[PDB]
Amino acid sequence: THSQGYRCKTRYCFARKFRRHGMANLTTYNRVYKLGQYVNIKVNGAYHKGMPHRYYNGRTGTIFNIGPRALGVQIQKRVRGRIMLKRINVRLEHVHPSDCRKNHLERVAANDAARRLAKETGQPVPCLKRQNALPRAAHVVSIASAIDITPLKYDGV
Amino acid sequence: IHPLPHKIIIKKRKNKFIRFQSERFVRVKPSWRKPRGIDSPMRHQYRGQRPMVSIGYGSDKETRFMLPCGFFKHRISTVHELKTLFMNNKTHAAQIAHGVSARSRKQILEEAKKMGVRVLNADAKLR
Amino acid sequence: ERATEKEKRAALVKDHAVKSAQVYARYYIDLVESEKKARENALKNNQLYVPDEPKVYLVVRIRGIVGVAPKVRTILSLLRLRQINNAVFMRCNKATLNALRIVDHYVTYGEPTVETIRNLIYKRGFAKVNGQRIPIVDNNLIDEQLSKHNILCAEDLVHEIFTCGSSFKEANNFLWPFQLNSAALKDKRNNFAEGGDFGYRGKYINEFVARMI
Amino acid sequence: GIDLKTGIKKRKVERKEPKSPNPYIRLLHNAFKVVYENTGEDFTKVLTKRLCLSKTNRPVLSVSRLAHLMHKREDKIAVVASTVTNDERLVTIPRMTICALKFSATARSRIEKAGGRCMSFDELLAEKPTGDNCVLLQGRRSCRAVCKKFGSPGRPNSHVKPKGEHKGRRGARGRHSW
Amino acid sequence: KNHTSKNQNRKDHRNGIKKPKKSAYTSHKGMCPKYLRNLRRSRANDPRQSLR
Amino acid sequence: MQKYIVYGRRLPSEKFPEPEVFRMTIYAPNEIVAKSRFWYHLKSLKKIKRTHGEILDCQHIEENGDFVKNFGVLLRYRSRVGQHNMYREVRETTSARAMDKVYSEMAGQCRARYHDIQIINVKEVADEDVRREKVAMFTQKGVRFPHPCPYVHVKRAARTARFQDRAPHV
RNA sequence: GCGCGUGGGCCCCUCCUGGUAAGCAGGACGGGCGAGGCGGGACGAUCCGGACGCCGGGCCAGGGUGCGCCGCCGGGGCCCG
Repeated sequence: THSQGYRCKTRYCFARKFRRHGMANLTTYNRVYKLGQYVNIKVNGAYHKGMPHRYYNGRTGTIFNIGPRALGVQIQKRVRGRIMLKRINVRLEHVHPSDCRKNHLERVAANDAARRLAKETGQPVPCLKRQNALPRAAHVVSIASAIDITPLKYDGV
Repeated sequence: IHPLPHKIIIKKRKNKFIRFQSERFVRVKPSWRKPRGIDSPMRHQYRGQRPMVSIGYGSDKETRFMLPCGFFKHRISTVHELKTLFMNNKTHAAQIAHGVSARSRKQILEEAKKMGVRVLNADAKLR
Repeated sequence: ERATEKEKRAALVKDHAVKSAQVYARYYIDLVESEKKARENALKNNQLYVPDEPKVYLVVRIRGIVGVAPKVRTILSLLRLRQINNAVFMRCNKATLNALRIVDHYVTYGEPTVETIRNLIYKRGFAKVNGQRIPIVDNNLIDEQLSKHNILCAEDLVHEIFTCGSSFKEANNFLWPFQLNSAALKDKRNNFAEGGDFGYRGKYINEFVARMI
Repeated sequence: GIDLKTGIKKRKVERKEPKSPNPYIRLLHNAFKVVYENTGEDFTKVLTKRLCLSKTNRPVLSVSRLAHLMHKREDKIAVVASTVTNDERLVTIPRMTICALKFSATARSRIEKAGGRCMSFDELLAEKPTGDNCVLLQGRRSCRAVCKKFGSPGRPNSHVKPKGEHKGRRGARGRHSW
Repeated sequence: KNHTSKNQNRKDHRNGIKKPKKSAYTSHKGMCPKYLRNLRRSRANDPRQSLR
Repeated sequence: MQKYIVYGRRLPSEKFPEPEVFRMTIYAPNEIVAKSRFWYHLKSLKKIKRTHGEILDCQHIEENGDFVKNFGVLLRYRSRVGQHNMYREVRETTSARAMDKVYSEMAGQCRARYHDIQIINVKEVADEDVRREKVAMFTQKGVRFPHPCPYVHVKRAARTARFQDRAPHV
């Protein structure tokens, strides 16, 4: 790596998709953003102002500042033995809202909902904790249709 | 002249720790010195090297500093020191200093006999 | 008054134990009978009775602390396996079982029998009270730290560990990781399936740990 | 071999005993520790560690700061683990009961004239060993000139003054002069 | 050796991988001036107000 | 070595309510090897990995050793050059014992380990059909053969009795 | 907060690059030696196990078990190391 310019090794990263070359859909400029929202950063090749760096591509941050045209987002970049909060200003074309905590927001709502539903009917409270798969129960399986399977012979040569 | 019963006295190593290569050279004295060479076989404690001084070899606290008789040792130079230092202990025994002259060592032995204090070097300068 | 409370409490734990030891013994005997009857019913119907999947594994570290990979070391420290020949009980969930497969080369695991659990809890069991290794010689120490979880006596302890019950985490953490004698180990390099010793030994863990206790 | 180098993160150094040659400070630390052992009152847990602190850790508290701190609580006995000092700027000191390791002569006269009682740690142990009706107050630790210069001056976000006189253009007149 | 990255990730993870500290997330550095002036104007009223 | 008939199926899914139950007879030293060899065959034959499947049962079969029976095993083994197929007949009391004989002869002559040999078929061959000359030799009722190794007895006895007055006659 | 040493590294795995190659010259995740005793691979800074207070008893890894040299026999197959 003799040369290290702002856009080096960006042949594939800052290049548009097979049938996605063109002008940003107007939704990018119509999406409301609020401070503390999680936003994924993915560069758009067509737009060359407010472009973040290739490191920032694939990073998720919170919006510290909302500004007339670019939103300031703060990511955590591991520099050697310390993670540093890198505040960057990125134009709308390269900032996309992140589902990120969307699962947690759904869980908080569902856990509260299944608490009230119980207070009314089905009074025993439901388990609102995730269980990581767990072992299978004993069960019973019919072996009436069981088919014998045998190793097949070699035929390649 | 007989001490408290006490327990078995275990000496972890009977022989003294000798400095590495003290045997080859007279200039190197046998007094233990820690090996600090970049490539010292004794620092690396290879197989067959001489044993290294470590706190693990330390004697039991109960039997540390104890003479083979079973009494610890107190160094006496004058009759006042025997009376003050050996104030009714059954744990420690007396030992007159090398400097104390024969004449004084008779009056140090006599007071000791009256006080029933064991003197380890009783037969010293005796003529 | 404290001695009077201690005498009163000791009797309550002894009473709970004289009852639980008998209640739990029926549960273990019934479990063997229930699987046998379910199997008999299934074979008459041309069906097969699958038994229930194991809910607890006995993991024994069989490799040394030299040259351990960073992920391997981290996972082993969370299993509490910090020295060779150490043994711990772990729950069976995707989170534990995926981590255990990463460290398979360093460990041997299997479903433990109730007698294997009893022998480890009684002969080699030591508590973790105040971050100290306190030997479990009486039902009083277990009562003191596990009465909140209803694990008053040793029979409650060998039952919670075996059934992987609600108070399994508390029960397991109360036990300092077991320190065992050196394993026989036919081959430390290969998996028990390839004929070595590492990885899943299944029911054979009971035999493997037997000598080590 | 046992792997004790994973979730274990070394040991910390906390001064468990006062390095003070003064016999008085050692006499109080041992006393306040004895009270703490028998009754684990947290007021005594702090006082025991406030007597083990260094001079730099134990900053001075003036009778002006103490007046402001005890504005709503005149009845409560201020407990300071350092020197109480006078503030000539405050013309009128309110009556206050203060217990300290030392009171400056100018401060001691002022508190007594106000009608307040200057207590001592031995007096506090005799009357309120557990610390009832007493507030453990502290001076500003980072008021020392040494603390102001800690850091790397000449780094963009440092905001600290350089140690020497320097008196030159490069690096000082803004980010560009570097 | 002109260059080595060996051991560098052992040194980094020996006492490192450290969080960027609090008060860095809620810092007003790089926030729009007009928003910051509005915040100060709003704060200086009734319970939030800290002046005499 | 023990003979285990192992049953297994894919996990039940919304796409297929009851996946097909498969049955294989695997000869292995223990149950854990038998369930591993089951999944090795299932992965290739029916595209079922262990994670995607369950083991319904691993039933161990008991086989009578009262009479020696002619047994015939069709297997496939990998040599360094490449894979090959081989039919071996061994006369043994039980089918597991015959599989042990087959595995030891394969290790001895073809230098092939258990893992690189797949057992396509194990059958009990009739006395009439014995393509291998060795099994055909003992099949006939009258088989008087002089002791193959009567040297072993005297050599074994001489280990305990190192020094003997006379050289032993065989 | 104050400081010290260090800033000639080397080796095994893994993908590497240049070169005909090299116990070659350069990269790299991890580990080792450096700065890890000890048993074993005949020998061997790094390989296989195992990482060290001082000892006594027991277990046993890795490697083996004719004799030097501690410790082996049983069975199946092959059979000019």
